[PDB]
Amino acid sequence: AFRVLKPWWDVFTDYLSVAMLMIGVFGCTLQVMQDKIICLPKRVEMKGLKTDLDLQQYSFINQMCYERALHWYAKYFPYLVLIHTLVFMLCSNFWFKFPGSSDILYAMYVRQTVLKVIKFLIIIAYNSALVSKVQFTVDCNVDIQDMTGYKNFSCNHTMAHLFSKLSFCYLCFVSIYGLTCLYTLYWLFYRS
Amino acid sequence: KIICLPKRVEMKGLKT
Amino acid sequence: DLDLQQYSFINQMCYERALHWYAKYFPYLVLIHTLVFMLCSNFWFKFPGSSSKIEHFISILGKCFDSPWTTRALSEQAKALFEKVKKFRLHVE
Amino acid sequence: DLDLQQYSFINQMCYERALHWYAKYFPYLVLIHTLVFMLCSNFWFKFPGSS
Amino acid sequence: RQETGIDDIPDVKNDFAFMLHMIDQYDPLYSKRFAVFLSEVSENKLKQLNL
Repeated sequence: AFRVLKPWWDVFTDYLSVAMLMIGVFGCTLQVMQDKIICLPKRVEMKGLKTDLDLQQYSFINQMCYERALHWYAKYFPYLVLIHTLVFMLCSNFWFKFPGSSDILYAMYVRQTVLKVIKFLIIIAYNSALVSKVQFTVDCNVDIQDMTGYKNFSCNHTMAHLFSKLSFCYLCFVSIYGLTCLYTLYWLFYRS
Repeated sequence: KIICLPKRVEMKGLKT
Repeated sequence: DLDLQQYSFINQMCYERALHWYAKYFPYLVLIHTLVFMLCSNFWFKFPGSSSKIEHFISILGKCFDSPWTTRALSEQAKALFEKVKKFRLHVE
Repeated sequence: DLDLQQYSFINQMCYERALHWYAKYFPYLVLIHTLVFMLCSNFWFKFPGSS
Repeated sequence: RQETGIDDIPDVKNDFAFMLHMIDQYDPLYSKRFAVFLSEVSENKLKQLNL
């Protein structure tokens, strides 16, 4: 009812989904507290380089360039991972959450496996390009003059590199999950 | 927190 | 003569670049490795194929030790348990 | 005329250099001693062979 | 076999032998009690008792 319906590949998929869920929530929190862009006006014995910008202007610049520069995928990566893991969990548990299904069962399971495989394929295909997109440093040329007087700004994102680190490992996890499904897919198309 | 600044005005800061 | 924003920016940059990665990841690294140890220890029981044999052996050994007829022989209902004993001996051999 | 950053830097440096290690590590040392103690005491029950 | 004078229970397969070694490491008396049910003469006697 709860345990016998878990083959070893199913247990592996469930545990991988659990681990990637904990990764996703961890990233979401890290965004919650430490995700803060930090910006400075770019274009200018050694002395200081005082820019006579009071605190409020620094905050406004931070937010303006944080929206303008930092990539949307870079911003939403933790949300992305969390949403994908919730979708994986829900599509795994829908086999028993469906009131009717509590040979159409086999077709529903095949459809769920195909959905998981396609999700893995799409995730890999777009993450391959997107992972390199996030950068630690960043440059924004935003017309903020008449408000600070500067126009070219260099910023850096606190979690960026950290995220990329985690992101890289995340990629591998996805492949593994797909491979597991692949085996199950083979079990669905080699033995019938 | 709507963050606000005054608007109408090598470069330096714009100490207000 | 450096404002606060410059100081925080300097902290962020020099933290990412200068400070070595091992210092930045040592606790998570150790945590990962101890998880690997715990998982490799637990997989000996989390693998159902051998887990069935292990659990059946636990049950049969507990029943056989609990049987007072064993000690009596050392000097009733266990007759039915003899069949389970022989079946387990043959199968898990 | 030292900005706050220099004060924190001085605090941390003189913390690591001057202040003796006993003050820094005394609580953690106490934790390790206590954990060794109650583990050794409980090992009488935790050892299955005599359990 | 030398203790209870029972010549049955000669040996066991690889799995049983290793897992018996594990049990002995845990508790030899558990091995002693578990061995009894392999004795064929014991089964004959207990079948006679049931009869």
